[PDB]
Amino acid sequence: MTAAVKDEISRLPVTRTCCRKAEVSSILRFAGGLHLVSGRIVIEAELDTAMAARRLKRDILEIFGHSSELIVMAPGGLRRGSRFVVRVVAGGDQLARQTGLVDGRGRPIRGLPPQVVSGATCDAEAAWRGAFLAHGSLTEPGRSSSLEVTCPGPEAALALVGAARRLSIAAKAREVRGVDRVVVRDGDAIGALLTRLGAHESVLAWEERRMRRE
Amino acid sequence: ILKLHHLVDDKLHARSTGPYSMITQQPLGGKAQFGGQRFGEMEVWALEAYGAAYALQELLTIKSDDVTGRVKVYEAIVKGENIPEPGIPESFKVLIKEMQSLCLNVEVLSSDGMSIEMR
Amino acid sequence: MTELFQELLVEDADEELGWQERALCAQTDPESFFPEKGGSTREAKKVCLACEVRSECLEYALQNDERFGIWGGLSERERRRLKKK
Amino acid sequence: QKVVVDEGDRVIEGQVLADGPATEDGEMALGKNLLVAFMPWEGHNYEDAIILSQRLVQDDVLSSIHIEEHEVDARDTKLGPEEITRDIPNVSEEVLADLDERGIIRIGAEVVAGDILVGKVTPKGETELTPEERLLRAIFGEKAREVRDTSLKVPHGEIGKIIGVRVFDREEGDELPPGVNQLVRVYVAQKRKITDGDKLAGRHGNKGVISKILPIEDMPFLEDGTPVDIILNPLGVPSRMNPGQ
Amino acid sequence: LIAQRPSLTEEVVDEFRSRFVIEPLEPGFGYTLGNSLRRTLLSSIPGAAVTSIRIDGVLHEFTTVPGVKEDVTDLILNIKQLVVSSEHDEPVVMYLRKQGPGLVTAADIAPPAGVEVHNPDLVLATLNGKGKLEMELTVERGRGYVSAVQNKQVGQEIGRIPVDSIYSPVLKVTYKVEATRVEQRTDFDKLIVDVETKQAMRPRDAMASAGKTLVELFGLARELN
Amino acid sequence: MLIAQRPSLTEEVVDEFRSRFVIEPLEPGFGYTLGNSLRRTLLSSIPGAAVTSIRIDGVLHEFTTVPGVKEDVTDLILNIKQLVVSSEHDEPVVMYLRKQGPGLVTAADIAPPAGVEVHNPDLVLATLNGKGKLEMELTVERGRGYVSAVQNKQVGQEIGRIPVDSIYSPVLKVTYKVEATRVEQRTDFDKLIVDVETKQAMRPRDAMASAGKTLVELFGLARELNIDAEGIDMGP
Amino acid sequence: LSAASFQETTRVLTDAAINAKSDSLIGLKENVIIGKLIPAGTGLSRYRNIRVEPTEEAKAAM
Amino acid sequence: LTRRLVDVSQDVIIREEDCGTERGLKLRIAERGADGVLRKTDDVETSVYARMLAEDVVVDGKVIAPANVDLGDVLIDALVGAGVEEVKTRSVLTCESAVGTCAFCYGRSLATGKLVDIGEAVGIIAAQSIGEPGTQLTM
Amino acid sequence: EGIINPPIDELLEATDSKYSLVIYAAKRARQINAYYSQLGEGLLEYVGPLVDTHVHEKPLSIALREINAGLLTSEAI
Amino acid sequence: QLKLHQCGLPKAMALELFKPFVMKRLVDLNHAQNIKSAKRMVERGRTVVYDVLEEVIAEHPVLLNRAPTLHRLGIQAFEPQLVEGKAIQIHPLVCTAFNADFDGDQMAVHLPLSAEAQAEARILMLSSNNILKPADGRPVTMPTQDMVLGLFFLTTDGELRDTKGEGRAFGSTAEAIMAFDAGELALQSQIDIRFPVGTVAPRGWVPPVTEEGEPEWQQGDSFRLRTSLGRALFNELLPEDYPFVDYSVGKKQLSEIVNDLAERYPKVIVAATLDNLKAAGFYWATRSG
Ligand code: SF4
Ligand SMILES: [Mg+2]
Ligand SMILES: [Zn+2]
Repeated sequence: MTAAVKDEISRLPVTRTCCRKAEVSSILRFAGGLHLVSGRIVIEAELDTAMAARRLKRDILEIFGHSSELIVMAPGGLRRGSRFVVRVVAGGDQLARQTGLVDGRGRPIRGLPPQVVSGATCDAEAAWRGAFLAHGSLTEPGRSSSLEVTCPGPEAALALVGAARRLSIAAKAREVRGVDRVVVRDGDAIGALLTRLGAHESVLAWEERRMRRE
Repeated sequence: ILKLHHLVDDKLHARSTGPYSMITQQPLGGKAQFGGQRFGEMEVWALEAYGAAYALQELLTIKSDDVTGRVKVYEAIVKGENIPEPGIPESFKVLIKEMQSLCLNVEVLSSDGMSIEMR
Repeated sequence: MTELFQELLVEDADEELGWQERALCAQTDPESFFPEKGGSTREAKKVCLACEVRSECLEYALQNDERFGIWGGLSERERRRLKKK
Repeated sequence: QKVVVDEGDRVIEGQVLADGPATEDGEMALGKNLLVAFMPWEGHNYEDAIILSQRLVQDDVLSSIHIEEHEVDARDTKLGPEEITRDIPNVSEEVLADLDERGIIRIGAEVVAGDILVGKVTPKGETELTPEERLLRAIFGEKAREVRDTSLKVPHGEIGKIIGVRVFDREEGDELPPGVNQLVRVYVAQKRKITDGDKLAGRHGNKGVISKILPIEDMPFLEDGTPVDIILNPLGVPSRMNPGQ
Repeated sequence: LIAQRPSLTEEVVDEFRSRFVIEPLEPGFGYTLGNSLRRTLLSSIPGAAVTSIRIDGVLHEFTTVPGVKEDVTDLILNIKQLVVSSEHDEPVVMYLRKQGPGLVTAADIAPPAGVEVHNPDLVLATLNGKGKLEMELTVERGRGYVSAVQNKQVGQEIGRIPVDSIYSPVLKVTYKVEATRVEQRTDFDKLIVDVETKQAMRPRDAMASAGKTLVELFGLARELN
Repeated sequence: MLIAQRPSLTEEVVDEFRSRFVIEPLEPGFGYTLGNSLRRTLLSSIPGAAVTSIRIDGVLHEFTTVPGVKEDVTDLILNIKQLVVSSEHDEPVVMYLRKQGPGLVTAADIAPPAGVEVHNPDLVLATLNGKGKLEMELTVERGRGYVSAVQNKQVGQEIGRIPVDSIYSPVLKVTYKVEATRVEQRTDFDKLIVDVETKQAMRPRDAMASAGKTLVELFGLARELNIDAEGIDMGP
Repeated sequence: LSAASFQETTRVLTDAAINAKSDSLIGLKENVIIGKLIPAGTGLSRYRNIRVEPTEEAKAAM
Repeated sequence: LTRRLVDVSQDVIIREEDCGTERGLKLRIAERGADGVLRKTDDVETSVYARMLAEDVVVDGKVIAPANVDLGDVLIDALVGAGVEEVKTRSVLTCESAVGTCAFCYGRSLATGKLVDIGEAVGIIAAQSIGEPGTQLTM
Repeated sequence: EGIINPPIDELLEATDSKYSLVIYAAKRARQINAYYSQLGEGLLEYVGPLVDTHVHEKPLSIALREINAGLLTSEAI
Repeated sequence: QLKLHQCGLPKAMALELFKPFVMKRLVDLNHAQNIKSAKRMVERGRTVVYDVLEEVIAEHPVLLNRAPTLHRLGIQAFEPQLVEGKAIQIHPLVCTAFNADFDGDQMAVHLPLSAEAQAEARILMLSSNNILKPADGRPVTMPTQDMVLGLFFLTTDGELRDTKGEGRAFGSTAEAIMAFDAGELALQSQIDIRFPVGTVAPRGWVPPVTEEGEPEWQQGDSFRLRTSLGRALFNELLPEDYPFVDYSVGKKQLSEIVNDLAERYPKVIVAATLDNLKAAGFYWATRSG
């Protein structure tokens, strides 16, 4: 359902440096976290996609200059979902401070880094791409996909809504059962958004499926 | 054993950009300012003997006299791109003006015999 | 969880320009704070509710007297009545 | 100048009561007595270089105090007189923390390159501003104070304490030159220990720059365990024809 | 083929000087062990020392106080030789108060419970009839030498004067490798290490600390399997 | 106190019997504190076995030449020296070399008794020509380090017993050096590189382990003076 | 130009003015003075007129 | 002195590979001794080494040394053994190059032990080499 | 490793002299740097690098490596 | 400790020369938001700035010069590395080229910018490519003092020395070193040493050991040579293909050997051999007595 979509997004080549930085920051913020162990900060990011973890590791090594481990052992323990976990221990504090998770010698930033916000539209769509790669789903249970992506806390969700607005694409933040996400319902916005992210074959398949079924 | 008044603290200085002189636009000299190290005749002869033409050209033009080239070089370095081509030093223009003030009709020609006017 | 022991003890900046840098809305869509047409003023109010420099933002806004947007978790007429009271 | 006599001692005419800059008990003393061995050591004293010990840094055997003085004056200009004040136009209060009520740095306060010693402001007058800066000012609503800052800052690569400040005011009967309204001098002192790159010498024309400072535990030591304090190269003695050393 | 193993015995020359005899070692092996022990003793023996002072009416080192015969800079050099021993992990404070004429001997320092000053005959300053010395000293723990710019804290007051710290209980170490030809039908050695400490600990404790430091490195060497 | 940065040891293998160990990051100093001691204990503090004397039949202590053998006596002694053997009996034990006829006499033709083994039977000892005979007796015993030729114990004991130098230590060559390693924090931290080359019997790793054990015991000897003495603790 | 920069500048200049001499800029000193590439070493036209492109195989591989 | 020397001979640079000239200097080697046995001359390391041969040397109807060779120590030893005294080498003093000089007549470059390149600046090197040791000559 | 590599003799085996090698390597380095600078744009101009590089490697080192490997040609215009 | 192509710069000088490059790099890694903050951070001397400087400075040659520049070897290109202090570290071998003494001399450092300038300073002016002197062609980059002494003490005859051994035969150089460690052998006593197949026999070496029906090759044959341990140790510094030296090495012999190496071998091997000779010379000069 979404495996092909995320594969296509991961396989998309990227050139501009700022967009790569924004994508890395988004994925780290959404599907990543920090742990203060043995007196040092270690960054752990959990992905459930084959190529996405490699892409994130390569981006870190290239732009931020750091090394990762890329372990395949499942934190869930099932070992069937291939819950990849990429780790950064050497220079973890520097990576955290220079990627936007923590700034001002203070608490972790709830929303997306200020650098990602108030940037070019390319960086906004790159941040949305990273958010979709990290977490999200494409359900199509009934009449609409419900292209929902969950976020930690209202701040990240509303920041994603704001970023989507800059693309002239409708979006809506929602909260249920204490967990909040951003969703877009109408088919036209879904198609335009998926086209902008870079996926092509999945966009077509969805287009014909919707037109034939509806 | 005695301790001489030649401490290294007062001997070290370095520069990348600083004040410039008024008449000729070369870097200022000394250590109270930032100051630039001199590149005299003998060093020019050494570089000529090596066969290094591009290094000599950049030392003599975009580091001392090329007024519009210094800022362009700094911008190119900061933005991470190719260093531009050197121009024509200001000292040569000052020399031409000084000779012209002596009623000497100096003029630089092109491949054909037409003056360039030096801007 | 990932709280870094409340900012931890590893810091090298030791320099702060002002209370602008501690603004939470900077991590958030600026446009939502200036409701055009009719708009709404509750989601951004909730966002401001968690701001750590809400008092400073309100004080600066009142002193400079901006008559647009929502500052310190309050909108234009709340500021106006506070000024008139 | 140190003191030599005691509270009860009797002094005759011409006797010494206080030493000088480089005298010890009334007789010249320009250096120190160091235990020296002549031998080439691993190439660290190659071609006139010198190897020292760490004991000469621990015990301040070759430490010296150096002092420097900085001057700044406030005078008259076309657009009124310059002023020495603490109200620098646009700087954080953290910079203006050690300054006194008169805008002059406080005695006993350590400084590093970039700090301001005297806060001075000179009026500049109305000037035209580029459109971008005008738009920035409009956004931030700031106002040009009409005065720029010309404070006195310590040079690059300088450090030390503050020993004293001396201020002359033209209106206080001081004989300042014509056109100068106020003057101030600040004295900065620091103690320097011996470090490599410094030049040492003896009384027989044998000089050299310290190029190494070894720990105490890896200097050659005599049969009873006394390390040597300085290692010199024998090759320099015979060719230079100074067997006096 | 030789079954005899080394052994170490102690001899006391005086209160603070000892001679340790190790024998019978393999030939050509005494010098290396002696030098390893000497380096460890002269490098990595922990102690304590004064790391800062502040006087009542002083702002910096380059000044003098009324009623004393010496500058502050020439008093820092006198208190740098204090041989103190502390048992507290955190910094501790001591007070020195003297009034009237005489000598401010190191015994006049009143230390809290936990620390001690071991040379109570050191002469710090001399006071005349119109001088009073009120000074506060700070004591910490460590090993080696700290150059008084590591002792500078972030929130230093104008009145706090950092001072060089020398944590080293050992004073002079040497060794002699007697080629005694210990009668074992072959050649052997006899190492004799002479240790003198500066009246802060006894040489046995210094040797024990050196051995404890040296055993760990060869411990991580032997775990190679 | 606390070390605050635990040094670690790593190995590299060059040949079957050559290794390069790196210990880093050591504190300032401490590169020469345990470098020369490591070298000395590796070279002369590890047991082994070796030949001590020979008795070639028909040749006295004169080394003019060996009849029937192409190589001279010095070459024979040098060839014998390169032999690597292992033993178990404290007393010296004698084995017989009985090769005969033209051809090549190698170490594979020896007849060691029980408890003694030869770890390189393919070693070349000499060449025989003209239907010559080579009869030899080799005495092997245990020891430590390198001991030069034990001179005549008894002048009148016999005529032909030639003593030889004995190389007991499995380790043949050792070297070391120290360098600066740290970049991030203050530099001058030491890194120690030790190059080890042993013979065919033992591996460098075992030699390093034995050296570590010996030095640990030797310095625990001194540590026993006062067990409750504060040193440089390490943690893990 | 070179003669003037060597020594006796006044005499050289007043002799060159009358003859209306023209300098062709072939030496090293003149090119150094006016600030261009000396005609020696890497400043020759034999070396500086070239074209650098990858081989077809190298481009195909990547 | 060095300033003057550099100025007189600044515009001397190599500009060819070979001028084809057959002219050369007659340089002597292997001065005859009083014993009747040829012995290599003392000043040959700075007179004939690093210098090509203008014309081929023929002795006993052979080619002892082919033309245009570096003329190192091996060739000189062979020539002395064969019984030769004078050789016609190539020098800048007899160069017919229409443009400047040529690499073959100059010879080997002493600073790199290979034939001088077509862009080398030999005049400045000569001036510097002559002028550098002037601070050791007693005045 | 560093300025020493690749060995100068191996490079000179691929060219005529040092003077031509300087220009050849410098031109290739300028091409690589120009390609890197305008990588953000979607452009078809300049090519390379043709070898495996590091995170931030000087373009001159890469140019010399390609020259040594024999992945370039020089013509006369 | 430096190599022939390296120099040590104080970090203050390095940070001042490389200010624009450092600013660009630490804006690129996101350590700074813009140029203004990057310049402020560089000027105030933070911690990350030096970590970035130590990697921007890599593979960027600098031209070192000493006035007066009497010949073209007075300017040379070195690879810089950061050191702690305020004085420049210079290799001991290049001093004779600069005519540099360590009695308080000063030197100047220049930084090439463009790709052509870097290519020239890296291919034409490099320090490990200028062994020979342009005036006469004899090497100037050669061990001069305290290294000639060490190599002379190592390789010399025991006329009045206390030569222990003097008749022993060893199966290798390792065994000779093991005997030397114990007080059994001298560095100058004459002994017979057997060498492996790889070594090349000395030039001359008129006898391949007399035999009948068994030849020998110039390389790949084990031979016994009567020499001192010092010469055996000295021959481990020269390349693998160089013939055994076997004679006392003063300063003329060392000049001959260095000239032969420069004439017959590539430049990297010559530089490595010079570094080996320097290290051995210092080591054995300290213990010379
Ligand atoms: S209170 Fe002010 S600073 Fe804080 S989030 Fe609201 S608008 Fe921003
Ligand atoms: Mg000198
Ligand atoms: Zn010609």
